Amino acid sequence: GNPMWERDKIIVLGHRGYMAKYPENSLLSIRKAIEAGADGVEIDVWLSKDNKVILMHDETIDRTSNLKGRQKEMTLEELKKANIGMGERIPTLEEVFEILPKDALLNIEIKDRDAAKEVARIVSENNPERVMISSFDIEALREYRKYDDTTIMGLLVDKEETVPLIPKLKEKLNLWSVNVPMEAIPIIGFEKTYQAIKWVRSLGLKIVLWTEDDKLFYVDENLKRLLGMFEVVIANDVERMVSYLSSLGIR
Repeated sequence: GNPMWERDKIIVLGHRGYMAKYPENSLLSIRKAIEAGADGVEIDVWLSKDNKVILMHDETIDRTSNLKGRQKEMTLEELKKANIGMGERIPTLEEVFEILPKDALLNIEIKDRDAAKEVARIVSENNPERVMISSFDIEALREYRKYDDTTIMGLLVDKEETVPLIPKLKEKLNLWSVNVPMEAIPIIGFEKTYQAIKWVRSLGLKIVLWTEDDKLFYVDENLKRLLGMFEVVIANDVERMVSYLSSLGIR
């Protein structure tokens, strides 16, 4: 199928670039993740007022920058005035593709359904084989599929109630993976999480594991107990995850 995402080796992506150590969703963090041995990065994107795809996790720039505002209401020049940490500026998606190796993997998380059309266009110009589009919002994925029906797609899940919809959503959206939080383990329990992942995999879907707390990879050997049931891990601390997987003898 897609040899960039279907591999025998576990794929490690930096979360928001490398958010344990460098400013989230910054060019600096992305370069540092690659240097630290990640296969690629995950980034969060929105559409600015003047139709530019920019990286930002929250719906406002308040938390990560020295300015205030909703990026959807701000032009790119307004946005480029912020400092998002260490002197970094808010990047555009085009700027990300300029700094990434041409074979590096990029998981674009669409936070804004309005951005899908421009994401699709930019992706098409920048080697789509190494891109995964993901979102929590079914309607953002649906919109993306109007423009690009071949790029690898993952459904992010944050609700148990989404899980029974997965067979139909796989067909509707041509999903490749389901992108599951490690936080499912404390909330619903390890065995129920395991059995849910098993069931999703039986549909022909691959699995991306993510988390807002990297400790959950390591406590109780959670990630080790899921070996063979995931293809991608999105880690906040790239170095720690690369070193861990190598210590297990598997990457």
